[PDB]
Amino acid sequence: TTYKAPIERPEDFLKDKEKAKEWERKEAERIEQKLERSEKEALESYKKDSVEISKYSQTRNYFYDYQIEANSREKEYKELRNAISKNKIDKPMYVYYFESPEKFAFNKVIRTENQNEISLEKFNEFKETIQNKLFKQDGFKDISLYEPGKGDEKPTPLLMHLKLPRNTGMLPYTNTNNVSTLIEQGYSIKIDKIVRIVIDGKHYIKAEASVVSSLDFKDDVSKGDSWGKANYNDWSNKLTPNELADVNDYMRGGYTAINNYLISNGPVNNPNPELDSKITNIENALKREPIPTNLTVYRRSGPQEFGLTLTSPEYDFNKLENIDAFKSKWEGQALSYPNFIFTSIGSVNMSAFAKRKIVLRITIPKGSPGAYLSAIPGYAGQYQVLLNHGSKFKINKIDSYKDGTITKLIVDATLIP
Repeated sequence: TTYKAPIERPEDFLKDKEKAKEWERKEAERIEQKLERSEKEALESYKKDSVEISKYSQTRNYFYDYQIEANSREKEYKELRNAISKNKIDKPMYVYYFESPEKFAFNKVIRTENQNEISLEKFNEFKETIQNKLFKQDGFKDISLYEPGKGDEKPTPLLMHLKLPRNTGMLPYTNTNNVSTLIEQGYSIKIDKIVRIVIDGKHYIKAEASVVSSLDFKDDVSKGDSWGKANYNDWSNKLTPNELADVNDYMRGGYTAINNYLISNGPVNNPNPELDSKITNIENALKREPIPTNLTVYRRSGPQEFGLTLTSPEYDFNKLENIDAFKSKWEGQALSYPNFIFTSIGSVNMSAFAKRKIVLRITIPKGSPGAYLSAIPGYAGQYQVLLNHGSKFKINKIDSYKDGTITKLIVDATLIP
């Protein structure tokens, strides 16, 4: 019933370092026979410039499609992505790695380098920060296959114990006097439980984490449009002639009137029965074929969405002070939208929003109201998913990147049911 792996291994090697490194070394040799010349060369370049290449793979998808094509770092990325994608795992693998608590927007110190005990106050504070949240992990990363011990490098007070699902690309490889295992990440994680462990006389927080399956097309708008059409090609017929007419009017210009009406508290301090009817029909059309799976969508936000303007001194993210302030005000907070939200299945930059500094990366839970509007023919909108009005987004983490000379932000948010 079950596939017989070429080299047998448990799901979790636990603290057994010998079984783990032995398996890792045999699989590194076995996988070497499957690789192309270009893929081995990519692995050699990775051994020399691991930091720049991993950094590139984290934010490469936020650029224009032609910029991604022209980027000299793209070929190395593609080869190293394919090298990993060749070895998709046959069954789950629990992996270990140290993380900075800052990756989960925890700004306090759990314990210092010299310290040995973690207070229950700091542990409960950390638990409150990571509970009921999904965090996006992205880019090339080396991980360990066993729980770190006394003779191992343990750079932080935080040990991640992550379960990688079946079919995750996982590449053990022989380095320069060591064996390592490389992954591409590119998933949402949830920290199910945090425990206080002790390794060589010091306390560490061990966070039991799992991958929460999600569809993330990133720069692959072709694969994303194929999904949207396979799921929403028949959507317009599921609607009443009036719901379809109000979706088309909204989609093709009526959004300006309706959105301003909702944003200016119109339904309360100036009701428009004609506009209220349109809103009700569009809301009901989004409840007809709910989002069928967890889906990551991207929105290039205007500064107005975060109470800013193009001339606000706080909208200058090239100043580390302004990045710190935006994160202080928003990380861990809820973002509420009175209007319907236009989002894309693709992360790429577009000429209509070229200068927009805040990229809102929304994970949409399965069953949420929403629809792939781009399945309706004759629509100018590129790879769009519309979300319901009055939606709330929990911001989990905010990151930054250089778009040429302009620093921009990536707000990793979850749609709240």
